[PDB]
Amino acid sequence: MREIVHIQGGQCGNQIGAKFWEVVSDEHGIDPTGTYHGDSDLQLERINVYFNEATGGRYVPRAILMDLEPGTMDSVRSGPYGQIFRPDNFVFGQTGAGNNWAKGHYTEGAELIDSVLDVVRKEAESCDCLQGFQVCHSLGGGTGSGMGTLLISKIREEYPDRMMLTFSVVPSPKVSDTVVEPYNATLSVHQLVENADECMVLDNEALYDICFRTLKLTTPTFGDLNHLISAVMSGITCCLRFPGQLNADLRKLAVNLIPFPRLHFFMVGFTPLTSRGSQQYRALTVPELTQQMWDAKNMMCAADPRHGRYLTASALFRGRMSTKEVDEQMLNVQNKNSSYFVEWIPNNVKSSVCDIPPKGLKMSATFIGNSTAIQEMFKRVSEQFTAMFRRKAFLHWYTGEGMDEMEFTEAESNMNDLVSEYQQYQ
Amino acid sequence: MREIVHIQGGQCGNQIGAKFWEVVSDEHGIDPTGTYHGDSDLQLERINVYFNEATGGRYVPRAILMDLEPGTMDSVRSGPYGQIFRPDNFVFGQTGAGNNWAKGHYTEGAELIDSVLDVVRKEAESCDCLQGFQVCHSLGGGTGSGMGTLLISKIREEYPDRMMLTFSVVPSPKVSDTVVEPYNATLSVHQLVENADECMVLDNEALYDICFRTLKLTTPTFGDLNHLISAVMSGITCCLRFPGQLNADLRKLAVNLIPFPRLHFFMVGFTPLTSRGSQQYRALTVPELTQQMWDAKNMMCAADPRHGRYLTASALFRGRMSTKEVDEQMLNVQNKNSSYFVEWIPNNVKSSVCDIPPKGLKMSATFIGNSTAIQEMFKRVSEQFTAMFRRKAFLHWYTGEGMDEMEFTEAESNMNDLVSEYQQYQDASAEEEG
Amino acid sequence: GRLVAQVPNEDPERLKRVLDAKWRTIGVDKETLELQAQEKKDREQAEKDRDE
Amino acid sequence: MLPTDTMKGTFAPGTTKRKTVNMYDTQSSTFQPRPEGPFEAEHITDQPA
Amino acid sequence: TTVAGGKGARGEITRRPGESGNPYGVSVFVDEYGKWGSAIQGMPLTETRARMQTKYFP
Amino acid sequence: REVISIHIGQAGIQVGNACWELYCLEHGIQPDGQMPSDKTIGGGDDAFNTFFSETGAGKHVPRCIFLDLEPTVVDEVRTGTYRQLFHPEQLISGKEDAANNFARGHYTIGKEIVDLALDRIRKLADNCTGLQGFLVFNAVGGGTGSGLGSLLLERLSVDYGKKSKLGFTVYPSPQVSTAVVEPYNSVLSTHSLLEHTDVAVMLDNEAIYDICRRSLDIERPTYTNLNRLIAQVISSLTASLRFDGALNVDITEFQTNLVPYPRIHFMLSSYAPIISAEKAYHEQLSVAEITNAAFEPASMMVKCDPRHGKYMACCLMYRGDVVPKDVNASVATIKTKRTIQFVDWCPTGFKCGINYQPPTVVPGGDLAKVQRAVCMISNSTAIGEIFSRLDHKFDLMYAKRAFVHWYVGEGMEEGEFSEAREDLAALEKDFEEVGA
Amino acid sequence: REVISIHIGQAGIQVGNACWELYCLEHGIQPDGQMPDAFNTFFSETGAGKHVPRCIFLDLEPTVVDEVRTGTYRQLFHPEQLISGKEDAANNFARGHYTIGKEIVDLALDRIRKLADNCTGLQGFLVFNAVGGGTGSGLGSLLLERLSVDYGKKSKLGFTVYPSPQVSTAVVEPYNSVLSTHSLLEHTDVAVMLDNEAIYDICRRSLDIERPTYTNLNRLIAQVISSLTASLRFDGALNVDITEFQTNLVPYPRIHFMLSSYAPIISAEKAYHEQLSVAEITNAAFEPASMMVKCDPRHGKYMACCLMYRGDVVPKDVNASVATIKTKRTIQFVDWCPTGFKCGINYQPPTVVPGGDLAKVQRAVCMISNSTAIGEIFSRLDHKFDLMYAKRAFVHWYVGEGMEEGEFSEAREDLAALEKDFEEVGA
Ligand SMILES: Nc1nc2c(ncn2[C@@H]2O[C@H](COP(=O)(O)OP(=O)(O)OP(=O)(O)O)[C@@H](O)[C@H]2O)c(=O)[nH]1
Ligand SMILES: Nc1nc2c(ncn2[C@@H]2O[C@H](COP(=O)(O)OP(=O)(O)OP(=O)(O)O)[C@@H](O)[C@H]2O)c(=O)[nH]1
Ligand SMILES: Nc1nc2c(ncn2[C@@H]2O[C@H](COP(=O)(O)OP(=O)(O)O)[C@@H](O)[C@H]2O)c(=O)[nH]1
Ligand SMILES: Nc1nc2c(ncn2[C@@H]2O[C@H](COP(=O)(O)OP(=O)(O)O)[C@@H](O)[C@H]2O)c(=O)[nH]1
Ligand SMILES: [Mg+2]
Ligand SMILES: [Mg+2]
Repeated sequence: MREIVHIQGGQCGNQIGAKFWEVVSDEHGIDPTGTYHGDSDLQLERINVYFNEATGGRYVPRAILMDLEPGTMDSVRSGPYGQIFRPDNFVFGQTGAGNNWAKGHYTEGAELIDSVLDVVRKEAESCDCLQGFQVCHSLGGGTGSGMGTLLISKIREEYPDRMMLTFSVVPSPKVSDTVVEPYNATLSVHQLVENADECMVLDNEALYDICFRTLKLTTPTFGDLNHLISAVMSGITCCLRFPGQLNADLRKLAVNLIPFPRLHFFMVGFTPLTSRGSQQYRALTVPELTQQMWDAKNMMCAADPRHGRYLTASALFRGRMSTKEVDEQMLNVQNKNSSYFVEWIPNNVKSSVCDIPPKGLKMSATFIGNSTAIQEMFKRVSEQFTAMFRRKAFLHWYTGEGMDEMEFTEAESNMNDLVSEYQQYQ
Repeated sequence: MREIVHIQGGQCGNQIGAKFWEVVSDEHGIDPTGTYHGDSDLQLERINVYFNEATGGRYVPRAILMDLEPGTMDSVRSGPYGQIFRPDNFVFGQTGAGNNWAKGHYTEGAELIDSVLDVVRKEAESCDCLQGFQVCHSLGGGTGSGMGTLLISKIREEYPDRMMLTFSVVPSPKVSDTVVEPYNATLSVHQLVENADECMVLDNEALYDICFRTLKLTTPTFGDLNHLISAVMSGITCCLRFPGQLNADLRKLAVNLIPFPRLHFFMVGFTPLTSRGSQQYRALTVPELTQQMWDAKNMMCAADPRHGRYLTASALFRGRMSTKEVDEQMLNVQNKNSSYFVEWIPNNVKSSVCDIPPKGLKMSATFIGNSTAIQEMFKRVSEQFTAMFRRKAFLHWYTGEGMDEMEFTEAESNMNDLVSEYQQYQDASAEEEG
Repeated sequence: GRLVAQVPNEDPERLKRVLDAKWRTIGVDKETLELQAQEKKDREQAEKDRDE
Repeated sequence: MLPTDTMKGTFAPGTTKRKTVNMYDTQSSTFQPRPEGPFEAEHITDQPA
Repeated sequence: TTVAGGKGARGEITRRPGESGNPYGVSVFVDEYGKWGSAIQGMPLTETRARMQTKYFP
Repeated sequence: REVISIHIGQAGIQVGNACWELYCLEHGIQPDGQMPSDKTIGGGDDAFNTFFSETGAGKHVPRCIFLDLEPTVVDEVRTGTYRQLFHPEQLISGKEDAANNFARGHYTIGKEIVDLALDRIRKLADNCTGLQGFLVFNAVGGGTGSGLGSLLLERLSVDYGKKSKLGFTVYPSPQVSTAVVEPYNSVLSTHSLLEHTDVAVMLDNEAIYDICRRSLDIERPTYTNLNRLIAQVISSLTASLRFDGALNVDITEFQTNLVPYPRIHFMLSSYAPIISAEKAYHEQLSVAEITNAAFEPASMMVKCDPRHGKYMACCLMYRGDVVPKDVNASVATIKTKRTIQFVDWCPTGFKCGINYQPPTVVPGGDLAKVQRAVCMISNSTAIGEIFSRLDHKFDLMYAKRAFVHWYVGEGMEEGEFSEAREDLAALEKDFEEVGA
Repeated sequence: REVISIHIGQAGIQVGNACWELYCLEHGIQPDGQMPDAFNTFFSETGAGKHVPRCIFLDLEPTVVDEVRTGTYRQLFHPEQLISGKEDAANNFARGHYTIGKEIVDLALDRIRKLADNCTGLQGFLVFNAVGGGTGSGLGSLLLERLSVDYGKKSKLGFTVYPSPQVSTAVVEPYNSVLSTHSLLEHTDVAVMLDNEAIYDICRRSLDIERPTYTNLNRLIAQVISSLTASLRFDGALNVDITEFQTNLVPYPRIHFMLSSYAPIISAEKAYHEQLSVAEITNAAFEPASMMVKCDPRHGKYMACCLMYRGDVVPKDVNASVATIKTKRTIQFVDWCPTGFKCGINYQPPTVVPGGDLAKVQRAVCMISNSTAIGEIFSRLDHKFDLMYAKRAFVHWYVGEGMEEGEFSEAREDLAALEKDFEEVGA
């Protein structure tokens, strides 16, 4: 029916998409060989959104894998649920970008985006009615940031009216992997603010903190963080795939979170998240979920909402529940700490209910909140960008690819304007 | 009833004919030794188009083979299904053209084409209602291009109203086998634009690309390419040999595809073509057939239709289908990509349905595109011609046998006017008249 | 072939050796190589024996 | 599933010299069907059996 | 389960008929040949050299 | 993915001899060329594609060339254990050596040997399909490594240009040395090394001697141990290309994340844990202490003090039982420590790489089997200190024009000495200016 | 599809000794003349259980001819094949062209007619001679003239051997070279150049033979001729006849001088470690270090290129290698020829001989090109000829044999016109 097309860019995008497709395939009850083996008829009626029926109960995901290195695709096909992807969907470069925005945005993206565009056009016209697009990538790498943003540009110019989600992981100062993080991040944000419909902000520092305090794990590898991101991604799209007492699609959530078109940056959280040792010592009740959902330490971004104002918010619930408690809890949390919510928008909270919970659970929720504290991270990145660029450090690795110094100045000016307007609306 | 004769010229033509006769013999249920051993009665009703009943269910192919060196004829005989061909249909000489258009057109062809005419005329009068002639050959070689074109001219002079197909492979720069390819190709095209009823342009570039990308075969030898060409020809002929919900003879396709007599150069493709390790992942529906049919990478010429406009189009369908789905797919593809179809002809697409699929499949498709982007190949050959012909390169091999520079100038001029006419018809103003 | 045709178009040995792409890329006859090596060694042995 | 498994057909020798010798020559090799040959299994003595 | 990222340890896509690590065997399709570490999985190399022209592949 | 290594000079030949033995042992290839008959094909194989190509039947030839002007070491290689491993035409050997003379090997002798090496390299690269980049091993103190090495760098830059060229040279030690005329060789090689080598890493013998005497408690070490350590470093920096990891770093990332300026490419190197077979059992090896061990001047492979300089960039190699959580913790603790200061320009001054395969061991070596290891490659301004120290004593002996008649006789003039002098002075000034 | 080969001089018949040994070993013919239809182009089914080579060995001096007569292949050759005179030309073009050449020319031409009479599908002739000597230069010239006037347009391939520039075995050889090339220009259909120092370098470098004799050179020449005529003999995926070479390798009737190259030339031991495939041996067939004439194609432009492939070879990889070569810029093609490649593939792998130096190779390439380094070869020979002719040295011998100084001059300006032609064409 309403169709969602998955797009992955870079190493992080590929791994996140692999885990996401694992958990989604688990939810709809298809085995790692690609055949349906579910029990309820509800799992079979809304699989068209993420799967295409091939033959004899064979369902392949509606995803594109795209980057500039063989090893990521080899690892994707090596792991479990690696034999469910169609080989034609592995659009594939050969030379590599390697933590260079210019390389992945002007040189390497130029001759690769044509094949990605052809594949995504084929796959979009394969189904009848698209609902929107979905992108997972990084703002720090080369083939994820530059190539991803160029793909965003091309696909927005090709399919203007369709929706679009972007799950982008932003580098954090505490956890810094590469040296050129600000140079990539600033330009990627410059493209994203003017092209993306709405953005979900992710970072590994918050996920590590979550796996430290809540899950209580000794070695939280990338598997756990990818699991959390995949759970969030599944939670956002639950209403389309299953019936509910009050449904909410991508556009219905967007209209209730974006009063101004340039404010489409959301901070995300998932609930419940409890360690297995403390799993039996707790009850499963709506207040017990909404107390953790609104907690600042449960969020997956390095931007504290208590330093800003909750401009808007949204909550998506899963499981057979009572709407009375949902509304009462939202009203109570809105009224209690009234200083953290904006004044000129009454009833800042949007709520939706689905009656199908994720496997192994009876009660779950997902939080997408548009706060004006999200510009703290933008300032924290822009200050590093200004510190490094001020006397042309690492510049020769960008000017030599055809870029000019104006791309840096314009990106800084637009990022400063974005943070200025975000602070203004506070 | 309706009758089609097969003519093979040169080594490439002989191998393509061998593969085509293998696949047709398999389709009609005759064994390699020539006798019928099939199952259904549908395999007997329409074998007269390709076979003559000799004795006790013996059906001899209605083909005439051509070459100038014994190796090709011996390879044809020694291969499987080599005991079906009549030895008298091997009209043949033993000197060899040697990659020379002039040798196969004036010195060697002049004495052997009379025997060819005897054989082909005895064949053409051996039937009741000849539907048309069918010729497959090359344009780079000498005994297939020159002698083949001379046979085309003679047949068109004798039988003017009969149909004529030409499956001709053209040289391409990325894979150039010999050196005198432009000299042969330019004059061969000069002959075809005036003699052939319609042409289907082939080249090994698109065949190799299809095998590498779509089939994903490790070692795409000439067997795979000849199989692809043979499947194309079989899907072209399928309407005559089997009943369907909508019939379309060769004349029907020609009249539904050719708006002007000199615009008879078509680009062709086949569907479906998938790897054995990848056939599990894909859906098997009519939209999957149509979507791969219209794809540029599935085409069998090194010319992207995206660089031009579709004048007319035709699609050949085999297997039991619903006409609704076919018609709606054609309407969708015609309406969405509105800029790739010429404007002064609405409803550029012709469709037909047959009830019998090729072996190993339940449904398939064959596409014919009369595009104005085909003149890319003609320009790409003419540039090499005019670069080589600038200082009379390799010319003594042609002028030393009877030819003059005027033949080369006329061939170049004709090719240039053909490409200019195609270009003008591409950008012709949509809504006016003079 | 263009002039002669001895081996047929589907010789099992030819088809087997061409279908194994590794053989087309690389192929040797190690025993014969060792025989040639020993023949060379014997020839310098005989040369120095004539000198002796 | 090698394609050679389904390969059917009868093969013929390629180019060769002219025969220049008839089958009536004693030096000309000929196919003799008789004697009957190595029958398999018992009670296969006579043809309709 | 943790999934190794980045490049290295050539897998089911990079492997081709002609390279410096792939074994012998008759293969008609690249993708069928592209999985020998999953199909064979434990035969000694001397056996692969012995079974020179044989399928023994998916 | 392929990488071909060229080793130029007698020191380069010994370093390659250690490196290729370590590579053959790491991929299970026997010294005779073919892998053992008992080997079973399975997952994890084919990893040797980037170092060995498969020829004929059961033979792997290294993607390398040894080239030298004197044939003694090449003949020792041709007669040693690895007789059947290397192709005979790969080991290029001259007829006479340069004899500690940049001029001789750069203008007189190198002219007739550079063509053959390039001809072999062209076909070696043609055999490759996914060539990442070149890497060169040389000693600038000697003649062949410095003299014609500059010529090979010149012509490799002319032929390819954009392909990466990693220059892991061996500078003479400040106080200890083996020759006399090595300042001229070092200066004249450095002059051509600036604009050709994309990334350069300094290798000094005295530092490795101190590492062996102090940590590996070998009080009588020879060049074999130094070469083994260099080979271990090279394997630790190429394993990301070779084997799968949780987060791996390619050869192309070094230039992007460690070179802030085109003329500033001089990387200090460190390795940890450098532990013997007896200390390893007693002390528990964890990422915190091994990361802290790649920071003192006593564990560096060039005689320099980064405490006197500013860390412009840093790169971190991890092999073995390493999870990203604890390496992130270790780099955070390093960033919060004030005994070392980062330059103002690079607040995110770290780049980490994690690989699964632990480092291998070699019989006859000194290091034991370790669960984890760290290879350190960072950049600072102490290179501007070592270059100035070499400056002072090059000028000191050039003032009275000693040994200059040799270079004049070979065919040089005094102009090239002066231009190399000015280039080194300009590089000095750039080094002090970038640190401001 | 028969071809008869004529061998003129000592060098010609030594090359024939190598070639016919290779042919007999390749088709399984024992030296006595019995096998224990591919042989038809070299041998004839004679009587019953007997084969006779289609060749005439002609020399003016008995020593080598009756050494061949006395050798192992006594019965293989018909006694009337091995033509022999009584006295030698003694490195004298005039003597072997006017004095002794006339006497033996008639007998050879009658034998050629008898071989041609049996030949029903005669493709053409192919010659062997060395222009340095007298018999191979003097008598060869007259033989080619009368053979051309007897037939006219029949293909006569020339596998000649010009004197090498720096190293040579005579003093009067420039005169013979000039007076022979004056007729080789206008009477040979295709000429294939073969220098001696180039083969010496090939043997020293590739086959690592420090002391090569003429036998190795003749064996390599025989390998080249076999790889060239295997398309006539054995069937391949894409074969080419003799007319193919003239049609696709001779842009102008006055330009037929082909450089020869072959790959792989390898020893048994070095075959162990080199990854022997199709692309890299094609690469090795274009470097000047593996050419059979010491000339540098880098100084010139390729008008055309021909490629003969033998063994386990498919069109796919040869097409890929041709594309790779065309993308390279180390060697450049001439502007008027945009498709200067012609490929040919044969199924039959090359054969090996006992006592030979080449290893058992499963894929080989034989290259025949056309560039303008032959232009500098001709001028290099011309300068040395003009140095000698300035003082009228050794001219009295030729004048005594019956010719005059006008031939020397007319040949000098013929060479000058050829130099001008080659200079103009390359522009
Ligand atoms: N680290 C290290 N350096 C070495 C080794 N062997 C030689 N060297 C260095 O090489 C320098 C001298 O050059 P050599 O290696 O002897 O030979 P070369 O580089 O070809 O120079 P020439 O002898 O003049 O031809 C010495 O100053 C050493 O520092 C070694 O095994 N390890
Ligand atoms: N490549 C090659 N060239 C040879 C061989 N033998 C002789 N030559 C060349 O032939 C030239 C001299 O002519 P010869 O072949 O010796 O004998 P000829 O041509 O009959 O001349 P005469 O001595 O007068 O009989 C020498 O300069 C050699 O270069 C050979 O075996 N191989
Ligand atoms: N959560 C998560 N983060 C990842 C993963 N892989 C990489 N990253 C982060 O992405 C950053 C590096 O991005 P990179 O791989 O260079 O992007 P690319 O060059 O476009 O492929 C690092 O800071 C990592 O923390 C993953 O699987 N999960
Ligand atoms: N598709 C296909 N092309 C072929 C075949 N055989 C030869 N060719 C092509 O035809 C060209 C040579 O034509 P040629 O055989 O000389 O034509 P002829 O002289 O008339 O026999 C080459 O470029 C080949 O690529 C074949 O069996 N199939
Ligand atoms: Mg030395
Ligand atoms: Mg002689």
